[PDB]
Amino acid sequence: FCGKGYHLMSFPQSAPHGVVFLHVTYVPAQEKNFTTAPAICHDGKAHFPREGVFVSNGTHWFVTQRNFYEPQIITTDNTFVSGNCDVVIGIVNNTVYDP
Amino acid sequence: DSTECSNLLLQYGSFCTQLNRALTGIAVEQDKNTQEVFAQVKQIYKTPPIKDFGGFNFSQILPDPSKPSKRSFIEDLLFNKVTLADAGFIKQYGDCLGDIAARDLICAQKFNGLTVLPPLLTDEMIAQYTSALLAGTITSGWTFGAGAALQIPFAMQMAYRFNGIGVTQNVLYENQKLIANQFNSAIGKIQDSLSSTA
Amino acid sequence: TKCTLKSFTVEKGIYQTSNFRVQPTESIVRFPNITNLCPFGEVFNATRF
Amino acid sequence: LTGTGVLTESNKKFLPFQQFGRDIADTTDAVRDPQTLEILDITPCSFGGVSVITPGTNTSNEVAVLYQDVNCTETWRVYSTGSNVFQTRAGCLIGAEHVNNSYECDIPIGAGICASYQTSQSIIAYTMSLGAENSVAYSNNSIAIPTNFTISVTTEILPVSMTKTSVDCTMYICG
Ligand SMILES: *[C@@H]1O[C@H](CO)[C@@H](O[C@@H]2O[C@H](CO)[C@@H](O)[C@H](O)[C@H]2NC(C)=O)[C@H](O)[C@H]1NC(C)=O
Ligand SMILES: *[C@@H]1O[C@H](CO)[C@@H](O[C@@H]2O[C@H](CO)[C@@H](O)[C@H](O)[C@H]2NC(C)=O)[C@H](O)[C@H]1NC(C)=O
Ligand SMILES: *[C@@H]1O[C@H](CO)[C@@H](O[C@@H]2O[C@H](CO)[C@@H](O)[C@H](O)[C@H]2NC(C)=O)[C@H](O)[C@H]1NC(C)=O
Ligand SMILES: *[C@@H]1O[C@H](CO)[C@@H](O[C@@H]2O[C@H](CO)[C@@H](O)[C@H](O)[C@H]2NC(C)=O)[C@H](O)[C@H]1NC(C)=O
Ligand SMILES: CCCCCCCCCCCCCCCCCC(=O)O
Ligand SMILES: *[C@@H]1O[C@H](CO)[C@@H](O)[C@H](O)[C@H]1NC(C)=O
Ligand SMILES: *[C@@H]1O[C@H](CO)[C@@H](O)[C@H](O)[C@H]1NC(C)=O
Ligand SMILES: *[C@@H]1O[C@H](CO)[C@@H](O)[C@H](O)[C@H]1NC(C)=O
Ligand SMILES: *[C@@H]1O[C@H](CO)[C@@H](O)[C@H](O)[C@H]1NC(C)=O
Ligand SMILES: *[C@@H]1O[C@H](CO)[C@@H](O)[C@H](O)[C@H]1NC(C)=O
Ligand SMILES: *[C@@H]1O[C@H](CO)[C@@H](O)[C@H](O)[C@H]1NC(C)=O
Ligand SMILES: *[C@@H]1O[C@H](CO)[C@@H](O)[C@H](O)[C@H]1NC(C)=O
Repeated sequence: FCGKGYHLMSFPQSAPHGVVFLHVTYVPAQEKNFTTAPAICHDGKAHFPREGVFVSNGTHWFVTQRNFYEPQIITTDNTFVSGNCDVVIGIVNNTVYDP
Repeated sequence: DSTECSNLLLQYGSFCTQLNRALTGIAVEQDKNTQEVFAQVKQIYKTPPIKDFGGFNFSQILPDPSKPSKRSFIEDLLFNKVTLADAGFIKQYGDCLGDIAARDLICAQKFNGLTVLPPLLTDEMIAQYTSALLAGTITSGWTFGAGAALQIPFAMQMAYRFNGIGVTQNVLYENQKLIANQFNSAIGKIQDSLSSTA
Repeated sequence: TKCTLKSFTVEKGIYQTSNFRVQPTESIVRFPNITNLCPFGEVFNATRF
Repeated sequence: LTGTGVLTESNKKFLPFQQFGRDIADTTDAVRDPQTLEILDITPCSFGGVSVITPGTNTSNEVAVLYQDVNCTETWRVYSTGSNVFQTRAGCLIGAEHVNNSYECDIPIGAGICASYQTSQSIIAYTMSLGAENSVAYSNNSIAIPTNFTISVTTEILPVSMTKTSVDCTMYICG
C-alpha cells in the first residue's frame, strides 16, 4: 500500500492536478542460508522462542529476530516453555543457558 | 456496404473516432487491470519437486504438469463453470458464410462491425503468474512480496501467522497434524462445492 | 441567475451566468460598386427562343 | 431490390407467396431467383478486423498489419501479402518476423504476442516474457535470515484533481 517493502515513512509532494508520495521502505538485501528448528529440548521440556527464531551456524544454535540476523544465546528469559517434546516435529536437543 | 450512406456519414461528422477512443481506453484499462492484479511479482518461482510441507497438501491448488496448459485442479473447474463465447478470436469468413450468420450470433455481430479483441494475457500465462505466487507464499511466506524470496519451513510460517492472530506458536506445533488434516479437508470441500452443481 | 434556477430565491453561493455580451450598434452592408442592370429584357423579353 | 453481397445456394424453403427473407435485423439475408426459382443466401462481403502495428514514424515508416479472423496456416483476405507471415491466436501478422526470444511487451499485439523495433532495423513479433525464472531452495530444516538492509525510496503519482469547466450552451449551439 505504501511502496514496496516494509514501510517506514512517506513524504508528500505536490504536483499539478495530483500528488506524489516518496515511500521510504526497509528492504532486506543480503541473506544467508541457515539451519532452523521450531523448538529445542533441554530437560525433556520444549522451548519455543518469544519474538524470534532458532538458527544454527553449524555446530552451535542461536536465536535471532526474523527480519535481521542478530544472533544471540538461547536463554530462559529469551524463550518460553510449553510441555514436553514428544509431540513437536523437527525439535532438536540443545542446552538452554540459565542466566 | 453502401457508398451513399458512408458519404453522408462523412458529412454528419466524426463522433465514431471518439467512440473508438473510449473503447480503446476501456480495452487498455482491462489489460492494465489484469497486469495489476496478477503481475505483482516479476520473479517466477517454481514449486520444489519435494513436497514436504509439514503435512499440508497443496496438490489441488498447485499446477498439474500433464496438461497442454499448466493449470491446477481447482482452476479447471472454475474455467469449465464459466462459458465464454466460442472460446476463440478467429472466426474466418468461410465459417460465417452460408446462412450461418443469422444462426450464429458472433457472425451477426461481426458482419455489422462489432469485434471482440483478444486479451494481452493468455489463460496459461495467468496460471503461470498464480503458480509463481503460490510457490512464493508457500516456500518463502510474505518475504517475496517485500523483496528477495527467503525460504522458510511451512510449519514455522504458520507459527508466525498464528502469532500474528494472537495465538502462541506452540499451539500449531502441538496440533500440527490436526491443523493439516483440517486444511486438507477444507480444500477438498471447495472442490466438492465447485465440481458439484452450483 | 434567478431565471436560470427558475426560482425567486437564491441561496448563498456563487453562480455562473451568461458570457459577456456586447450588442451591435451599427448594421453595415458591403456590395461591389456595380451600376449596370442585369439583362432582364434579353432573357425574358426576347423573341426567337 | 438493390444491394451488395455474395450469393450462394441455400437450404431454406420458401413458400410460394414468399420472395425475400430477413434476419433478426431488417436485412435481406435470402432471396428467390425469379428466373430459376432457386433460393440464394446474401452475405455481406466485408468481414474481419484489421489492426496496424507501427513505430512513431519519426523513427521508421514501415509497419506490420494484423488481420483478425484470418488463419494463414490453412487467396487470403488480406490487402497485400508479404514474405514474413506469422500466425497468432489474434490473427495473421504480416510485416513482422517471429523471434524465438522473449522480451517485455513494447507493443501489445494480442494473446501473448508483443512487437518491437530492433536490429538494418525491422519489426519483430515475440512471445512476451512474464519475468525471470527463479526457484526457492525450500527445505524443512533451512531458513534464510537477512544480514543487511537497504533503504529504498519509491514514488507514487496519483491524480487528485481534474480541470474545471463551464459551458455557455447558448454560445456554443447558437453563437
Ligand atoms: C534428545 O533427548 C531425548 C531425551 O530428552 C532423547 O530421547 C531419549 O533417548 C534415550 C536414549 O536413546 C531413550 O532411552 C529414551 O527413551 C528417549 N526418550 C524419548 C522421550 O524419546 C533423544 O534421543 C535425544 N536426541 C538425540 C538426537 O540424541
Ligand atoms: C559458530 O559459532 C560459534 C560460536 O558460538 C563459533 O565458535 C566460536 O568461534 C570464535 C571465533 O574463533 C571463538 O572465539 C569462540 O571461542 C568459539 N566458540 C567457543 C565456545 O569457543 C564457530 O566457529 C561458528 N562456526 C561457524 C561455521 O561459523
Ligand atoms: C494430496 O491429496 C491428493 C488428493 O486429495 C492425493 O492424491 C491421492 O493419491 C493416492 C495415492 O497416494 C491415490 O490413491 C488417490 O486416488 C489420489 N487422490 C486424488 C488424486 O484425488 C495426494 O496423495 C495427497 N498428497 C499426499 C502427499 O498425500
Ligand atoms: C478439537 O477439534 C478437533 C477437530 O476439529 C477434534 O479432533 C476430532 O476428534 C474426534 C473425536 O473427539 C475424532 O473423531 C476426529 O477424527 C477428530 N478430527 C480431526 C480432524 O482430527 C478434537 O477432538 C477437538 N478437541 C481437542 C481437545 O482437540
Ligand atoms: C435576367 C438575369 C437575372 C439573373 C439575376 C440572378 C438571379 C436573381 C433572382 C432573380 C429572379 C427573378 C424572377 C422573377 C421575380 C418574380 C417576378 C414576379 O413574380 O412577377
Ligand atoms: C541456499 O542453498 C541453495 C542450495 O542448497 C542455494 O542454491 C541458494 O542460493 C542458497 N541461498 C542463499 C541465500 O545463499
Ligand atoms: C525433513 O525432510 C527430510 C527428508 O528430506 C527428513 O529426513 C527429515 O526427517 C525431515 N525433518 C523434519 C524436521 O521434518
Ligand atoms: C420588350 O418589352 C416591351 C414592353 O415592356 C415590349 O413592347 C416589347 O415588344 C418587348 N420586346 C420584345 C422583343 O418582345
Ligand atoms: C423463363 O422463366 C421460367 C421461370 O419463370 C423458367 O422456367 C424458364 O426456363 C425461363 N426461360 C428462359 C428462356 O430463360
Ligand atoms: C523527431 O522529429 C524531430 C523533427 O524532425 C527530429 O529532430 C527528431 O530527431 C526526431 N526524433 C527521432 C527519434 O527520430
Ligand atoms: C489454423 O488452421 C490450422 C489448419 O490449417 C489449424 O491447425 C490451427 O489450429 C488454426 N489456428 C487457429 C488459431 O485457428
Ligand atoms: C526458432 O524456432 C523455430 C520453431 O518455432 C525453429 O524452426 C527455428 O529454427 C528457431 N530458430 C532459432 C534461431 O532458434
